[PDB]
Amino acid sequence: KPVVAIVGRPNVGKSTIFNRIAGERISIVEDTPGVTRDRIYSSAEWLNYDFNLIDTGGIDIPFLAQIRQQAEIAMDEADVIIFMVNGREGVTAADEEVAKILYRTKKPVVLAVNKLDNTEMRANIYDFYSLGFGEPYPISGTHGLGLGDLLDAVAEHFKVIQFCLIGRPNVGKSSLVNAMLGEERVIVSNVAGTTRDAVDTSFTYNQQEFVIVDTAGMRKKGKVYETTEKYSVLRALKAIDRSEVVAVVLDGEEGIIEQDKRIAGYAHEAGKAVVIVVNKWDAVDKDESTMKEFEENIRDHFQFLDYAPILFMSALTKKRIHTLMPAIIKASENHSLRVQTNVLNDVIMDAVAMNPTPSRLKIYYATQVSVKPPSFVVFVNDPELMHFSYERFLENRIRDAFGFEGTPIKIFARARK
Amino acid sequence: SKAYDVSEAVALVKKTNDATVEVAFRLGPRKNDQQIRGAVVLPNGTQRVLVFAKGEKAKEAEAAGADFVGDTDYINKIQQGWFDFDVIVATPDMMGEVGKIGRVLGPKGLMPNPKTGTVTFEVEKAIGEIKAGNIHVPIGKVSFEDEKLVENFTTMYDTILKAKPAAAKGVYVKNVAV
RNA sequence: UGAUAUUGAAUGUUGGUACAGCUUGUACAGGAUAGGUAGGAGCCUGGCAUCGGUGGGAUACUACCCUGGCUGUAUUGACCUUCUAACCCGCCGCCCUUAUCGGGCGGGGAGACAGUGUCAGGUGGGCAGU
Ligand SMILES: Nc1nc2c(ncn2[C@@H]2O[C@H](COP(=O)(O)OP(=O)(O)NP(=O)(O)O)[C@@H](O)[C@H]2O)c(=O)[nH]1
Ligand SMILES: Nc1nc2c(ncn2[C@@H]2O[C@H](COP(=O)(O)OP(=O)(O)NP(=O)(O)O)[C@@H](O)[C@H]2O)c(=O)[nH]1
Repeated sequence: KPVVAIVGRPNVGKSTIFNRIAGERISIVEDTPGVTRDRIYSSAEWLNYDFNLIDTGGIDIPFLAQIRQQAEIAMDEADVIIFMVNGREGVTAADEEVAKILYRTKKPVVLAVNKLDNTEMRANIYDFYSLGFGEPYPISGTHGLGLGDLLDAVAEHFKVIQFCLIGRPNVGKSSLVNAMLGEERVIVSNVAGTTRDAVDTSFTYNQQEFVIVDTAGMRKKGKVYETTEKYSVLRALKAIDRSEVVAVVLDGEEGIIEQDKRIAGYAHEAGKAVVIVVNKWDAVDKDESTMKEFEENIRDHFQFLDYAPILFMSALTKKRIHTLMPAIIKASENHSLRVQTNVLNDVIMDAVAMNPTPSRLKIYYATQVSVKPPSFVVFVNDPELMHFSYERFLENRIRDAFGFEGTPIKIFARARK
Repeated sequence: SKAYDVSEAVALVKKTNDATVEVAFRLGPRKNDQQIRGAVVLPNGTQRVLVFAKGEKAKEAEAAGADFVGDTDYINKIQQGWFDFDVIVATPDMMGEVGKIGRVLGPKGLMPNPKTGTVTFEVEKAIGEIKAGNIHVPIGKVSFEDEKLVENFTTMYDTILKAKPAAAKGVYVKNVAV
């Protein structure tokens, strides 16, 4: 499929153009550093029903070398490299520095000029012929002007389950993902906050395709009073809604932090399969009964989720990394499973017989409604008599009658009707 | 090792020869926003200026001293040929057309652009006055006298400084190479 | 855990910054794969030189700032290893004085550390308001 990439110095509204191409994916803010740290992928079409889009960060002379490397890598796969530049400020030395790479790149290049929001000063498309490229074009993300001609200029050169990953910042999420697909795809830095939004990639494993997304970490709500840079957290929360398997990552060197329990709450309340994951065993000791020290401690603190399997692996030394997916596939089935109506009812009155302590609440019927998560409805004389202690009791019996491992369960109650 | 004076270097670039005395000046991109690139008429001062005048503006262009104006479009004569001569100026109406239709001014340094005072409605006043962050400026000849290049470098430096770029902070002066 | 002040000297290591003086920047082509950025007015002191050249860049020589390095100059920083003079003694002797308070004068021990005043995370139902 065709590949198209956008490059240039920062603050030229590259991500703005990328978004109005389709939807709203990349975060759009106005500041010199607030650029997309790495490359992203998407799909597009204009009368060809087939195109792909790639967005990167700004290029200049903190960390900028990794962004430059990503921009260079994106220049490889792209068929045409839309090269967007400001119009109001004319040209710049950094523009020539950017143009040097394109000069050394033997691929077709289309030049575009942004910040042309009205007709009159649209006539400012001049002096860009010195760059050595073809005819420039006008575009404005605020009003979507000149889009058809630009897309025609691009066209003239025309030739599965999703699982997420969350956690508190600086626990190795980015290192874990790029040490798992085998290819440098996302950035890794010592300072917290390296990632700035969701990164999506697709891949096939054991003749099965998969989708993996990173979420740049999550910190406490109270102390997140940043300069709208926490606007990315909304993007991270969005990925959970589109994901169906959630991987929570905890550091092994550090103990269980209170914020980790809160983060795991969001996944549980979303009715999504969870697999608790811990990283960085290279720091703390690996020995006998050190397995159970954190294995037991997690159970004591993380009571609300017990179905989640516990996996240990360190991304730095790549120990037991290949064991992550075996957990994932098993969790995939249990989140979408139905049990027979006959069998499910037969188990219900066995539980209530040995515990005849429900006037007295009456159980009459039981069945399943949804596949994911497995919702069940029980017809009773009155749902007011239902007690949260007894409601939890029903869940344990169901979770013990069958496997139902690594997935939450919800029980609904209906009146006599 | 020694930085000479202005009154000594004009008499000494007589001796650095009929050659042309030119000035380099290192400016102080970061500052591209307030960059320093430009042209000004000169005091102590052969070109061939060809104009792209449109409408009535050709009628005052043929009497000021220009060599060839045109038949309102000779970019087709520019295509496959066109030994360009000295200087290309234009007017703010056909510039957009000449820019797109003309595809031979980028790496040749004659593309009309109204940032330089060369694309305007005053074509009669424009013919008569033309005849990494660095600026080059020809101020004159070897055969000029000692009092000519002093006013020439004074006018060009006052033009540079008159234009004290925004973000004036930090040193503005780095080097003068006569 | 971090800064900052209380807060010192010596040598050893030791970077950064600034000002200097020398070097590098690999273009099909092109005078050795010996830079962009303003170019075009010289040999014969062993050699051979001098236009110009598919070249976007040759200089029959006039003539600026960069980029990475190498040498000096100053600034400071980071440190180690010491010392001593603040700062600290719920250690000894003497005097206030008859006094397990306190304060002076001597020894000893620690010594730029700890302790103290203003700025980040976690901690932890530590304690409150709901
Ligand atoms: N007036 C105006 N402003 C625009 C237009 N397009 C973008 N902007 C402004 O430019 C700002 C920066 O754009 P953005 O897409 O965030 O660029 P970026 O995140 O730095 N990505 P990149 O560095 O690759 O260019 C936006 O916040 C917006 O205010 C436009 O057509 N008109
Ligand atoms: N000891 C150890 N260190 C690790 C491991 N994985 C990463 N690190 C280091 O710890 C830091 C974590 O980097 P990163 O993967 O970006 O963690 P993150 O910030 O939580 N992810 P993101 O960048 O997406 O926000 C980096 O400095 C990395 O070198 C690991 O398995 N063990």
